[PDB]
Amino acid sequence: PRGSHMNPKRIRALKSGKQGDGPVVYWMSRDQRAEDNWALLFSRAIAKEANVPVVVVFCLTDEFLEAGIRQYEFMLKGLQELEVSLSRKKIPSFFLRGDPGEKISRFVKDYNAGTLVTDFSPLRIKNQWIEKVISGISIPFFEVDAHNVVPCWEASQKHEYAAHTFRPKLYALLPEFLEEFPELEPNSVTPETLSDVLETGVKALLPERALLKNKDPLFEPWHFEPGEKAAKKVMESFIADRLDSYGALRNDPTKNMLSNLSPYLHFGQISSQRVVLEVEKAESNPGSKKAFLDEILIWKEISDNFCYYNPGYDGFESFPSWAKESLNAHRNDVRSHIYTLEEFEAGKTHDPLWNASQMELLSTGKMHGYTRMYWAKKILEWSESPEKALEIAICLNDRYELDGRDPNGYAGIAWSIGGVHDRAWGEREVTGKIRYMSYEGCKRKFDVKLYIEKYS
DNA sequence: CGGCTCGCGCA
DNA sequence: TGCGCGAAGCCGAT
Ligand SMILES: Cc1cc2nc3c(=O)[nH]c(=O)nc-3n(C[C@H](O)[C@H](O)[C@H](O)COP(=O)(O)OP(=O)(O)OC[C@H]3O[C@@H](n4cnc5c(N)ncnc54)[C@H](O)[C@@H]3O)c2cc1C
Repeated sequence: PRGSHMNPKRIRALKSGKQGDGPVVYWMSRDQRAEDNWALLFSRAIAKEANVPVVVVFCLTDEFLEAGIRQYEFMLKGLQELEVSLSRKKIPSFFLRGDPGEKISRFVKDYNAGTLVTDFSPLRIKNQWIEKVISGISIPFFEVDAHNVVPCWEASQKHEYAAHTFRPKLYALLPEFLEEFPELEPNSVTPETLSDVLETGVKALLPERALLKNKDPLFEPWHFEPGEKAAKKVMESFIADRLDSYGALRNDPTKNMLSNLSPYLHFGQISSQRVVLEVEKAESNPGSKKAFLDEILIWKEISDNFCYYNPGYDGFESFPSWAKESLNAHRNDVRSHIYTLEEFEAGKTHDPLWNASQMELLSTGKMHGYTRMYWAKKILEWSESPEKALEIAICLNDRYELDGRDPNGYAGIAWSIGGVHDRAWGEREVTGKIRYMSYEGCKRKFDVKLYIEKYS
């Protein structure tokens, strides 16, 4: 609609209709932040043109029961901060409970909303909620990509087989879509308790908590401070202290040399566009700069591409034909070990390097990026079938990772087990032509003994 | 046809 | 640790 610094390719219409006379409602789901949020900015530009206020509506679902307290507290504390941030901009935030397909349509009718705006997510349940809302509303319904630097429907029109095909496409659109962010103007016009939704939710998740032997929780909640502000300092400390050595030590789990931005990036507490803008300006190691930019741009946004064009992104059917044929041929092969879900969960395998990886996931909620590949590939090696390996890897990833339930997860798991965005390797038993990792290969890359001792 | 985000042998 | 090769199937630039 209008705005000089607003690219119209970031916004697409889910439903046409007659503009209402009420405020513009932003259905915040994925990008939980006030700054550097295209969905909140575009909602504001429309409200300014229509001479109406803009309000933010957030629907708390029953989805937190599937996960644990570690993600629930991380999200809820971030929203408590966001409530204060929007209040200073004179933007009232409403927090609802229940099915978004029923609650959002009721709010748009109760509040007499004029236009509805939401952010983009390629997940299945988001597309289901939007279709339920479309049938219930009569006002226009727009969608804005505030997560990806290049809007997902613009970067490619089909499923990308590999990164070397997606890389030229994305880097060619960077001069257009890589731009600064204008400030969020405060509202000229005017018009549940999160402290209750937090206490009610923790009392429900308390039985499912991950514990020790003498009933002491394994999760250490002091490693990552949640919120928009703390995410800014994590990115600042990375670019100043850790980015120079990122290209050389990103695969060393004994060195805390990663950006640690994924939990904030998953919940939308910081914009990846903002991080790219600051890394692009920083004068650091040219090899390290390109290595990081390939992670936050190519591999992050191609994961949205994978989920957005493959609805069965968490299933065996999404695997490439060569991988499905190979894994099918080795279904009857004898496995060296067979472990259940509970044995993987408690870290009681024969491999101490795998066990230490699970210990890092249970204690900190963020396992080092290199060991995540070794972690998932050994699940496939020591399971009944490729389907049970996929089920277990997704279950443990979504239950204990702060960045779980994310397109980066289902794409990263499909890469590990189904060879998605990968290629074929030497033929083996059980795994077939899926890329193989070994305990001995990690020994010649990093001090395995230190990583094992660090996590029992 | 050339090139893709492991293990392996050898400085 | 850093390099160069090997084993593998397929995209896509023509
Ligand atoms: C088995 C497995 C499961 C995964 N599950 C998840 C998950 O649930 N949630 C999640 O956010 N990521 C997941 N990924 C990707 C990866 O684990 C994380 O992006 C990263 O390890 C988080 O640490 P970091 O942000 O400090 O890494 P950094 O090296 O600092 O990466 C910077 C950013 O680049 C992106 N990125 C990096 N590596 C990848 C990758 N392989 N694929 C896609 N994007 C990437 C992320 O946005 C990340 O925040 C998984 C990877 C594997 C191998």
